[PDB]
Amino acid sequence: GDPDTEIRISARISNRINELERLPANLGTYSLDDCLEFITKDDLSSRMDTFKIKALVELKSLKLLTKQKSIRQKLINNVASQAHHNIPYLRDSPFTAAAQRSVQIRSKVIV
Amino acid sequence: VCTILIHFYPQGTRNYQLVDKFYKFSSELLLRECCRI
Repeated sequence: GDPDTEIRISARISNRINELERLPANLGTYSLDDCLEFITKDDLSSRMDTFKIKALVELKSLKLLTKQKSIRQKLINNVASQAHHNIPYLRDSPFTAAAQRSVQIRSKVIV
Repeated sequence: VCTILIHFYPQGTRNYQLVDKFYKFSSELLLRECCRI
């Protein structure tokens, strides 16, 4: 809660999104392990893209945030929404068993 | 040795292109570092 310190979180994520979205698309690595492959004038080394994938996993994981929030809501509001049929130490207490037993009472037939 | 191995094989074999790539790599390796020296 406390939407004073909720905006101060949601203004640091826009920082990171508008800092990652100003990187050049022609970004590439040069590791110290391409010397063992003997790359010619035109040979297409196989470790050129170990930073541009990492600079898109962050940029697309920081846009799929309010999708995993909506999946976590559907998870928690269907695991905690039962809470008395799966957890063993709650469906064995006196009061929970008495309440579940007492909701199932069929109404009395007059005559 | 690279001209010999080019003329020895046909133009489509893999040992033609390996000698071509090896010539390119070694000529690039020997053009630089005698510019430093």
